[PDB]
Amino acid sequence: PQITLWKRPLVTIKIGGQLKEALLDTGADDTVLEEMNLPGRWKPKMIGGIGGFIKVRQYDQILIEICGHKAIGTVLVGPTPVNIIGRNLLTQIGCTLNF
Amino acid sequence: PQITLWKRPLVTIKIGGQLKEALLDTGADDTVLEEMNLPGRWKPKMIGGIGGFIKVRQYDQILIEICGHKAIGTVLVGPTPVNIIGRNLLTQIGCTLNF
Ligand SMILES: CC(C)CN(C[C@@H](O)[C@H](Cc1ccccc1)NC(=O)O[C@H]1CO[C@H]2OCC[C@H]21)S(=O)(=O)c1ccc2c(c1)CC[C@H]2O
Repeated sequence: PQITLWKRPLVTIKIGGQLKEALLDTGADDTVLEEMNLPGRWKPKMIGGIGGFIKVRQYDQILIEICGHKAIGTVLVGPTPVNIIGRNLLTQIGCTLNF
Repeated sequence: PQITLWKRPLVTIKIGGQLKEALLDTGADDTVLEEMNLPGRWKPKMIGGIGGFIKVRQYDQILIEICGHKAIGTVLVGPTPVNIIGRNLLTQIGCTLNF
């Protein structure tokens, strides 16, 4: 749906058979999730933000249902304060900014 | 305009008679800009993100023209890796997420 920004643009996501809330973040190039058991192989990685940097596990080809729209892509898992859906996954469900 | 997310949603802003490029970030509640000389009084403040926290100068009632749309609101100035337009100003120009 079309979402106003008077509140945080949070949506319900399905990933690894698990129900979570994530932030539709146009300022994030990648998707980062709080710690979870995501199945498959991974490769260490590091991502930076306003506060500095955090170490994450990079998992490629992960299925994620975002508000009912399906997408497959890289999902990073690490000590993020919040689950953020980045542009890597937003492009797959056809999200756009409109003003 | 309508903006797709295959590339970073960067836009041109005018603040303090000075031209800059900023990221339209629906994941940011407020606006933070890299170091610049903005006129007036300010108030120290702590803001947190991925990696931790940074100290910034808070400027209230600041005018910003974002891609031709004018808005007035609080602008934080500090060691951000990139200029971010947060939800405080995105709502002023009528931005929405659509999918
Ligand atoms: C985490 C999120 C909940 C909030 N952040 C917004 C998020 O969009 C940021 C933006 C950014 C930041 C730095 C560099 C480049 C982009 N991206 C992000 O960390 O993304 C990461 C994963 O992808 C990677 O690519 C980009 C970076 C990597 S914030 O900036 O920490 C923030 C927090 C509190 C406040 C504000 C801002 C305004 C004042 C207060 O309201």
